[PDB]
Amino acid sequence: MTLPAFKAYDIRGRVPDELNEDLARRIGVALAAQLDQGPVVLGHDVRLASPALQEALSAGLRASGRDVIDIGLCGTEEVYFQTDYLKAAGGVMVTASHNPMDYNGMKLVREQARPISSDTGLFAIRDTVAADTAAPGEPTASEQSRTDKTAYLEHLLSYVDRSTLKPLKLVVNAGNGGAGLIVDLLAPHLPFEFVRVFHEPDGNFPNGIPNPLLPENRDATAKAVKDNGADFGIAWDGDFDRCFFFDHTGRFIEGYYLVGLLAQAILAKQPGGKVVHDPRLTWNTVEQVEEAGGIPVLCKSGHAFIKEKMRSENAVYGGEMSAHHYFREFAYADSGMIPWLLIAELVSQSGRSLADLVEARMQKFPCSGEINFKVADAKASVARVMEHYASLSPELDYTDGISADFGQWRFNLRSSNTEPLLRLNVETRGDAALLETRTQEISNLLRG
Ligand SMILES: O=P(O)(O)OC[C@H]1O[C@H](O)[C@@H](O)[C@@H](O)[C@@H]1O
Ligand SMILES: [Mg+2]
Repeated sequence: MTLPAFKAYDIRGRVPDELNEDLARRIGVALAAQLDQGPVVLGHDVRLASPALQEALSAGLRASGRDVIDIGLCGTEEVYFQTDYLKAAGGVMVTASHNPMDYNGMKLVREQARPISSDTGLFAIRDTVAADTAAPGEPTASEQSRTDKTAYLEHLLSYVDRSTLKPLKLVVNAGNGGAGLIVDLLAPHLPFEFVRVFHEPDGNFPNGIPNPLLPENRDATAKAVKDNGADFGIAWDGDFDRCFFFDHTGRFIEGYYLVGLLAQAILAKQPGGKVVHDPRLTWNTVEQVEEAGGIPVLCKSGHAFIKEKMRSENAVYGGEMSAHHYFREFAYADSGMIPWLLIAELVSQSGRSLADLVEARMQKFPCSGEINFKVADAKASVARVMEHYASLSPELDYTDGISADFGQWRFNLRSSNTEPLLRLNVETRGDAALLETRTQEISNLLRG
C-alpha cells in the first residue's frame, strides 16, 4: 500500500501512526530534492504536535543543505506570503486546519508559493519517503528565526483606505486557532471595536475543534453578534485560510454570496480585471462580476486549479464558495484576513449593512447550500440522477463533476477531493419553491 497521510493536495493524518517526526524529517529530505535553489520557509499552527513536526521537517531540510526560515506560529497564508515575499525556494505549513485533536498535517508550496500537489511533486515526495531507508544525515545548513510580521501586516492593510473606515463593531471568533493573533496586531491600525470570541490560541481546543461550519460553533459567533449589536461577525478555521461571515442579525452568510461581493469590492480597485470562480454555484458571481465591469472565468474547484487559472489569466481575484478567497497581489494565494478587511471597508463606505449588501442577491439566486452524500455507489447514484433528468435536455458541463443547467435552475454534482463524498449544490433564478423541490428530488435519487 501507500502512506495514507499523503492526500491529493496536502499531507494529513493521525499522529503518530500516519504522521510522526520520522516521517516529517523524511519529508524535509525529499522536499529538498524537489525544489529549485533557495531557502525554505516553515511555519506551524496551534496544534500540540505542530512545533515538533516542524523541527523534524527543519532537520531533514538542513541535512539536505537547505537554509530554513522559521516564521513561527502563524496562519497558512503567512507561509504563502513569506515564501513569495522572501523569494524562498518553497515553504511548509504544519497544520491540520479544522481536523480533530489527534490529527496533524502539512501544506507544501514551491517558488512564489505555488502549490505542491499529488501530481505536482507531492506523490513523488511520498514515494521517496516511502522507500527512504537511509541513515539521517546531520544538518549542513542553518535555521534563522524570522517572526517579523510587518511586511505581512502592511500587505493586509494595503487593501483598504484606512481613512474611509468607520468604527464598526466586529465579532471575531478564532475558535482557539491562530486568527486572533493577527487581529490583535491589526487592531492598533484600525478604528474597529472587536468583540473577541474563543480568541486565545489553545491546541487543546476547549471550545471545540476550529470548524465554523459546525452549528454549535456557528452559534457562538451568531450569539456574540446579536448580544453585542455588532455590525457583523467573522469566524475562521484553525489555520485561518477560510473565513465565515455573519450579518448583524446573527445569520451566517453562505460563502457563495461573498464571491460576488468581494469581486465587486476588488473590481472597484482594479477595473476590468478577470475574476476566477468555481463551478459549484455560478450565476450570481457571473452577473455581479459582469455588472462591475470584470470578466468571470470558470474554473474547476480546488485551490491548486484556482491559483493556476488566476495566474494564467492575470486574474485580480478568485473565490470559492468553500470560503477560500484568492488575491493576485497576495502571491495569488488565499487569505482569511483580506476578505473581512474588504467587507469592513465596503460596509464603511457604502453605509449599507452586510445583510443588505447580500439580501437581494440571495433572493435573486437562492441556493441549497452544499449538501454532502456518502452513498454505496457514487457513480451509479450520479448516473441515476442524470438519467432522471435526461428528458429535459439540460445543458451539461464537465469542468468539475457534472453541472446541469435547466434554464431556471441548475445543479453541480461532484466528488470531493478531500473526503470520499459526493457534494451537491443547486440554485435557481429567484424561485425558492423550485429550489427545494429539485433539491429534494436529487437527494432522493442519490439515496436510491
Ligand atoms: O469540495 P472539496 O473537493 O472537498 O474541496 C473543498 C476545499 O478543500 C480545501 O479547503 C481547498 O482545497 C479548497 O480549494 C477546496 O474547495
Ligand atoms: Mg484551513
